[PDB]
Amino acid sequence: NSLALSLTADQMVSALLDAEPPILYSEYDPTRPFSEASMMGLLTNLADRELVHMINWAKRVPGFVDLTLHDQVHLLECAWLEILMIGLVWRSMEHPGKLLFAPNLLLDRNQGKCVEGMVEIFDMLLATSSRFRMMNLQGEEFVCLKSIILLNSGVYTFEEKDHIHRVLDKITDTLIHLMAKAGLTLQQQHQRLAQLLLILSHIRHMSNKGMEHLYSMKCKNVVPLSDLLLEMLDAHR
Amino acid sequence: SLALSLTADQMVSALLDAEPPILYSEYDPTRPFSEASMMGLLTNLADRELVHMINWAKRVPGFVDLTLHDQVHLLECAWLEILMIGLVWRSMEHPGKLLFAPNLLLDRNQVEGMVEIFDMLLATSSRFRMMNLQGEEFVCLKSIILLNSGVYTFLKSLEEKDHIHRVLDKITDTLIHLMAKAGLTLQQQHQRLAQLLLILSHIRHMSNKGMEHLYSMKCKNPLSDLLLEMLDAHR
Amino acid sequence: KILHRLLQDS
Amino acid sequence: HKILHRLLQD
Ligand SMILES: CC(C)=CCn1nc2c(C(F)(F)F)cccc2c1-c1ccc(O)cc1O
Ligand SMILES: CC(C)=CCn1nc2c(C(F)(F)F)cccc2c1-c1ccc(O)cc1O
Repeated sequence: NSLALSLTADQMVSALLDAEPPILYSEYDPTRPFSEASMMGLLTNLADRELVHMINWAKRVPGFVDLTLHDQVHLLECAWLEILMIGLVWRSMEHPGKLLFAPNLLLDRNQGKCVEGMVEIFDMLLATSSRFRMMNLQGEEFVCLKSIILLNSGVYTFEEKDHIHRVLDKITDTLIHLMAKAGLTLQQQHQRLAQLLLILSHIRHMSNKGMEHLYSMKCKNVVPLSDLLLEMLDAHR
Repeated sequence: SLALSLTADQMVSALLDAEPPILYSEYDPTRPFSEASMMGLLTNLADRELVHMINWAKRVPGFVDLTLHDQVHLLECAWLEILMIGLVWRSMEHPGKLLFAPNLLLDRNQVEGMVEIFDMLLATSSRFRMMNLQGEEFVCLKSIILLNSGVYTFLKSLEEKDHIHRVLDKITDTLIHLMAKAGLTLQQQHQRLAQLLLILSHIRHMSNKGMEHLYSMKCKNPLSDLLLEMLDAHR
Repeated sequence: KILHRLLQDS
Repeated sequence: HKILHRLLQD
């Protein structure tokens, strides 16, 4: 029996909020990246450090620790880029037209154009960001969504499955709880719930497109990829 | 428009009535088939389904209200997702098998690095089965994909995006209406709604993986002119 | 464009 | 033997 299912809605929220990874910085340098090398250099370095925080974050997601080590590995291998991207989109919410990879690294689509096949992904991220903004997405909602991605994205590529789906149900309850607390009507609740979960389909799309692009520069040998990033990437092929 | 004014039961009736037919394949049990031959069957079958899908999309409430260029984009983005959820729905009552056609039932044991996609389609089918997905819910999910999958890859065009979101909220209302009529509690309705919509994330994943495999098959050289154009849209 | 054509048929 | 295997333990 998992502790996750015995948690109340507010306990679930507080657990996720406190498990939140910090916002990392990129290297301090006013040199705005335009070359493919320098931009991807800054992005890989950042992604690599964020991955270590993500791993220790995932272990603090209720129900994740009850999974076998292998299942934990599979879910992270499947979801990591989605988790990075929705984080990026969340951080960039209050910066319209901008992507806040780090507080000292604000990228616009003009810089995305300066790598081949990147601007389309930039535009999708920017659209998701403005979408988050027009919905007035809250932090409590954000952490629920990120947890959903972690548990859902690799669940159909597998009784620990029923466990994941019970935990998934628990998060749904938590999302509804947050909307009820925010004063939303019953109709507004299931409409907003649906709106949030449909964006996950787009997040999945961006991750898949990104994964293709990362495989290219990996085969290109453009930019130095760490062994950890290489292993996460190989899991998708 | 006519879409926004429809009741929930009217939405369901409109969608059920707009359902495309289930086509047959040219599969011959006695004929030997290579990987190229089996693919020929699937490509040919999908190509004929696309024609029905296009006419089906025009009877999805709200879709016709959209500009022609936006109708093209949504179909270009979602066509493989719609085919796949169609396949998964028809395969619901056939565990371990995929019913491409009434005369074409394949298992996992049948080729060219598509087994991974097969197993994902099989898992989704098994998921629908354990959830006991209803036809009224399926047609709603399929219409959601059509309207949602390409809505964020769209300067006066923002009004178009708002209209699509309104219709999407109607379909959500319709889904809830169905689950409430089935006697589900409030908590059960929201949970089931969430479960159904998370499946769309997996359906998007399968489509993207499928589109990758389609690109390589093209460069290997048997695709119709329509399929070729639909494939180029993603690249 | 085939898709563009099949859509506008009536 | 994956790095992720090790990182999920510490
Ligand atoms: C190898 C790397 C840097 C993976 C992370 N990554 N990849 C990205 C691409 C792609 F190269 F795939 F097209 C586009 C936009 C953001 C991308 C990120 C990324 C996302 C979030 C984040 O906090 C940091 C990142 O580098
Ligand atoms: C070029 C073709 C056959 C596109 C449609 N398509 N592609 C598929 C693949 C892939 F080739 F991508 F790996 C795997 C499984 C089913 C696939 C289908 C398909 C789906 C539903 C349907 O009713 C008919 C199909 O051929």
